[PDB]
Amino acid sequence: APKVIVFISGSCLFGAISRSLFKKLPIPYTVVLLILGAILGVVASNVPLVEEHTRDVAHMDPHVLLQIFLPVLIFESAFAMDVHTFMRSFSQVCILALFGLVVASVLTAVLAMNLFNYNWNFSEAMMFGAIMSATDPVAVVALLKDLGASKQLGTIIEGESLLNDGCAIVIFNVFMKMVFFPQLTSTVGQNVLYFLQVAVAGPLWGYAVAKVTVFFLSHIFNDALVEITITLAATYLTYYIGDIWLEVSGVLAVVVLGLIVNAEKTSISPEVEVFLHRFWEMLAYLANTLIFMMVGVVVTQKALVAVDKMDWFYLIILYLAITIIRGMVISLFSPILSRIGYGLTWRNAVIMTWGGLRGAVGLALALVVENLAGNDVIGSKFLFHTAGIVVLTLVINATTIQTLLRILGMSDISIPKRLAMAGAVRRIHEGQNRTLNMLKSDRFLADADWDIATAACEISDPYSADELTLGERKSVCPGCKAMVPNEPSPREFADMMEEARLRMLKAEKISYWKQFEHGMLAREALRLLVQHAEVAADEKDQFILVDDLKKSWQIKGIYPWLKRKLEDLISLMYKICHHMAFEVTINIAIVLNIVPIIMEFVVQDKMQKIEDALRISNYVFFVIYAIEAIVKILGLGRHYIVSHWNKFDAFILVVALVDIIIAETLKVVKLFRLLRGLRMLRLTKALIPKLILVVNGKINNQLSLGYDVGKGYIIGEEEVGKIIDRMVDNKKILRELKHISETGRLQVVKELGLLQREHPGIAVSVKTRQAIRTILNHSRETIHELQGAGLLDEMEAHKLELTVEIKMKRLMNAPSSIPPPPPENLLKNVSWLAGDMKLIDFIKARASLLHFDYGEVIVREGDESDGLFLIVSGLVKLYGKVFEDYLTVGNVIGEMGVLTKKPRNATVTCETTVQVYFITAEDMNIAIDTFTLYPSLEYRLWRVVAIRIATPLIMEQMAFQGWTQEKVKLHLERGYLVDLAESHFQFNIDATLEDVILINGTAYNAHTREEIRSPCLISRTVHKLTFQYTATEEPRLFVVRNAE
Repeated sequence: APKVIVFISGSCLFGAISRSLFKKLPIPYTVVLLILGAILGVVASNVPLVEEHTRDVAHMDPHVLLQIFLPVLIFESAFAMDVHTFMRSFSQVCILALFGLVVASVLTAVLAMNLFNYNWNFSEAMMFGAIMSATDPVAVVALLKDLGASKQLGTIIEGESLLNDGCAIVIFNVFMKMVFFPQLTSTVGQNVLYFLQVAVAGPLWGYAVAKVTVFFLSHIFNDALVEITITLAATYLTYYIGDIWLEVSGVLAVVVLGLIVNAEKTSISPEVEVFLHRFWEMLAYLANTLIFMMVGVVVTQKALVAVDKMDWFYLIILYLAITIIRGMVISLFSPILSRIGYGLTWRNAVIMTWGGLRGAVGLALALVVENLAGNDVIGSKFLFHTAGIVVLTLVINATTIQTLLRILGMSDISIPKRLAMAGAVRRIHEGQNRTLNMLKSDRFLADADWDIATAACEISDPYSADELTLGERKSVCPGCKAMVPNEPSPREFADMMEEARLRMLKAEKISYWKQFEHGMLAREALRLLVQHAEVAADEKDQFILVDDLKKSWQIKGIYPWLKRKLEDLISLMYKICHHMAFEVTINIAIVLNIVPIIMEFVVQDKMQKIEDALRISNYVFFVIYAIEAIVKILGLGRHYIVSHWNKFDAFILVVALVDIIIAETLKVVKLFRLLRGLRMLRLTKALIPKLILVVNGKINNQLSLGYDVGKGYIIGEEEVGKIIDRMVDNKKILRELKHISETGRLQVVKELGLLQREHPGIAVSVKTRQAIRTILNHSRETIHELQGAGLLDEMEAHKLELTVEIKMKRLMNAPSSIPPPPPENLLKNVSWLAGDMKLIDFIKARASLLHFDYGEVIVREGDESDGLFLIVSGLVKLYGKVFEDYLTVGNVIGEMGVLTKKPRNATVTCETTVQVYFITAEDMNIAIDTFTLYPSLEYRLWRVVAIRIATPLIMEQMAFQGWTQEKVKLHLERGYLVDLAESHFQFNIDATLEDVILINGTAYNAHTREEIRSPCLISRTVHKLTFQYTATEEPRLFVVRNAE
């Protein structure tokens, strides 16, 4: 019967009791876990049964203790990190953690040698410094995440803690191998090779197994437990193989593996992602509880038998000197840390000095020192000093860091956050009052006690020179709360401009959050957009600019250069070799000759009759490479004569002929050069396009982030320009804000068009991914609203949700560069050319491809409409009278001009080399007259231009109801044009009509009270409409029926 199960269950129960009882106290639960472990240890020192239990558990081997507890803690520290904010400040975190750990371990070693009465040498003192310098702050990270601002400081602290733990265990292992278990001597070259092996092949092995784990997780669908077990087994196998088999630092491998797995969380399903987060947090909690209980037991059983008053004095002096040393390290690295993009202030420096909480890592290292030392007192001193430092740092640093965050002014709630929380609390209270008044007039819920219900449903406000600032901010508000007419003053004009800028920035932040909440923006795109908005909100008169937003879609770097260099590197015997199976066959021959190459290498290293005379000359060089691949498939002319890859293939075959004449002579260095050169050239020829695919994936990720940021800014500017009239009262400030917003919109649109033109195929791939993701999200919304209406039960809706989740996961594993379609495929995929194939054939026969270079004008402002222009290449600029817009590939120019037979509105000029499909107006009229079915060309063209001309009216009228542009377009897509010729050219507005827009022509309404001539949405006061049939008008209206 295992007593370890009893001890683990008792430690879990004690940790649960410690977490439950100490919710309100500022003392952490780990300190009272240590106290309970000490009580259990002295009980075990008295009672023999508890002695048996704690003897078979707490007297554990060091190696199994490390191999069990270190991977869980290290992987959870790496996996709980916010990896985007960590990698944005990776250089500062890395230099601070590495150099501060090195110099703090050196200073702690010097302090221990000069202070402690034990005659420790430099290596044991460096082991002591490596144990002491490892910090594990979790309460500081939780407090920094909870207390509003300084969100980047918590990420700095957590990343520095992760790298500090990893490199501290690395240097601890180095000095433990110097002191305790071996005593072997070596030369300087072997020491350099060992340091290089550890500090390089730790992260390299972690990166390799992390890429293998990401590739395995990317191809698992509808299987959560396989993903969870693959993550846990990958972590444990990485640490075990690295630490034992490869003799490398396994801790850095788990650090790199956790950082990469947290980086690539898109390969994991979201339910599996949140389960992995909760599961690894639970595992780290259990590991911390077990470590602290075992440490308390062994401290009060063995480490407390050798301690004097001088030991407690040295513990107090060690705590003070550790705090002073960490503060001096941060103070000496403050200018170097200040010259990064995120420079530390003095308050953040004091917080990071006082945030040095030693945790379970140093306790585990002291435990393995105590078990490794044996009967010597050095491990007892190590364990006692580490336990005292952990207790003192936890209690004093946690309580005084709560007090210090209160004192230093880093815990105050900001005024917009306070206002938003107060408004949310007021809205929740009003909703609860309306719900209570609804429930008080109910049938069943009328005898219920309402005092208890009002006491229970009482969610309140969490937040309960500053007064002068709040009074001034409330003073710059000439709103509806005070009705005094006046005239603008210049200082009042500056205050109104500042207030309008603040309202514009706040509404842009609201629009970005609305885009994120509807599954349109990405997480990192939303974070970057709100970061730019909150940066612009802190300056004097700076709006959210274009120059600081261009850095998101800066595709330039080493990756386009690598893409260009690799695509320049690679660009009836011909009929036989074109079958794309001969290359696969010879690559199979290469990969099956790779293993006897390794066999020949290891056999020549060792020297079975020499593995049967070296596999009889390696199967006579694989029958001289399958008779030189059947003499290069009997030879092929200039195709073999011009390729340099075929030239070193010829070099490989004549080197094989040199091997043949060597066998005729029957050298080892010649054979080694033969096999190495053959395998490296023939592997490089095959591994070039995989590097092309990797480079395409990296450019695809950067382009996806940049396109998401640009599209989010464009949609946010459109929403904030459609809600700008309510918030801004003065005309001049409104016009200035609209002017700067439209210039920013034009610049971002032109930049995104040129970004699409730079890399065509990758832009096509990311647009395809965004379109498929939007279609699947709307399908998921349809499934959810079908399930919520009761028309579909839970199991069938869950089957459909599993189907669309499998489709989304396979969309995540998309090709990174879809090749661009031909212009015939773009002419096929027009919105009004989607259905009818005969109309596709007629338009394709009647089209004409035209080439326009830079600077040429496609169409004028004043000339009559001569036809359409479907853009299949390049970017154009539409300048009209001031209407400015940039159109890209896929847009059609002149649809309403060729429908209404009107002169054009804008001049179309080229920004790049532009290819367009010019369908003539006569050809469009012939195609309109020929195709007159129930979906007709007139109906489809007028539906497309009706959607295009009716979305800004609906977005303007329903801006205050919280409708986005996507919801407005999806609501408008359910509509239909009314054939007015059937119903005597008069239409009646019924109650089923949700929104009715008149698209073209003039119309008369109600009892001929007035005339609605302009294209605009018809108001609710109109009951009936009458239409006239006149010359060159053709009145058309677009109605949308309600949901039936």
